[PDB]
Amino acid sequence: STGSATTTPIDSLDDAYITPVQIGTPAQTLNLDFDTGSSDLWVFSSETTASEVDGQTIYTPSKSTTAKLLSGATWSISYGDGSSSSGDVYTDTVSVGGLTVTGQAVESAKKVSSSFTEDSTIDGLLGLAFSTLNTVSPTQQKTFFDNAKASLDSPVFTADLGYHAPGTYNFGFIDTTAYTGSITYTAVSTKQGFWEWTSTGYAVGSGTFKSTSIDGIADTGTTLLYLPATVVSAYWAQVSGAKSSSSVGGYVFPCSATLPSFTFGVGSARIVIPGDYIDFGPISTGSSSCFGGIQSSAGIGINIFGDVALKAAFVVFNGATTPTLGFASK
Ligand SMILES: Cc1ccccc1CC(N)=O
Ligand code: NA
Repeated sequence: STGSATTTPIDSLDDAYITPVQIGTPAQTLNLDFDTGSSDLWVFSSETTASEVDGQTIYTPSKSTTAKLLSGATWSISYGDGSSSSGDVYTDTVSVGGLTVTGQAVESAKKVSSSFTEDSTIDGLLGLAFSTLNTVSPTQQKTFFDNAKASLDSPVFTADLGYHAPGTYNFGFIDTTAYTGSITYTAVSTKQGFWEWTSTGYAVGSGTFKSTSIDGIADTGTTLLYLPATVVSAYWAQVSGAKSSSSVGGYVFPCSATLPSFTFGVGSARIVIPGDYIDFGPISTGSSSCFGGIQSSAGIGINIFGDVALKAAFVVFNGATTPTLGFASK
């Protein structure tokens, strides 16, 4: 089997991407944030505290003939940005892009933090990291990918995110029309439950490539590129008037600037992030200070190849017995 779904920016900055997901019978379509940095499929629901819902579409398990309470199971998650949700668990039929899983754990939110409530465009998350991170207790549950894997034509999914445009998530096949050149595969460590890999180095603009190992995660649910402070300083040093602002919470630059590209290594291959991808616009409405898309990881504990980086590539998440990542230009 295979599946193929379009993923769409939630706003003009590509702050996140939503993908329609069918849950239940008859189908209830919710727009979920596909997140390769977490492992819970959770949704706004008929159980979510009413004051914490503001425009989301909700899953109502009582309207699904295939929903079953997973008796005694609870979940609770906290994300890198300080956001959180928790609740109880149903099993139900879940379909993405024509690929169906029966008996998928659907984590129904009873509580969500303010950041979720304030985003009407995101009805929940679909985690695509390793199932060892799933938070369901007392019986840990599998991701949609892990449940689909044995049925897929190939045990893979691919992320092809757009710059200010829709893109695609495919399951079970590699669309050879979706990228240019060849795919370079690189080793993955699953020790922390992430798609963790080692970049071979970087370049700023037309500058020389610096060969250096940068260990980080491929995380579709993180907007920006978070790298070591040395790398980030070297990038922003090439932008007149850029500075790190403690008041704003990262590097800002004059909105009059033209940003250089950023290149990262994948083995002997190179992925180029155009400068425009690194512009996240005014820090507040009407400001002439703009927020940068490359930020320091120093206060995180891990480097994160988030959407800024991933949207510059066709990315293969190879879930074979020994997982690997693949990157191609596009
Ligand atoms: C949308 C999302 C994804 C991962 C973590 C947290 C969020 C909420 C946010 N807007 O900061
Ligand atoms: Na921000």
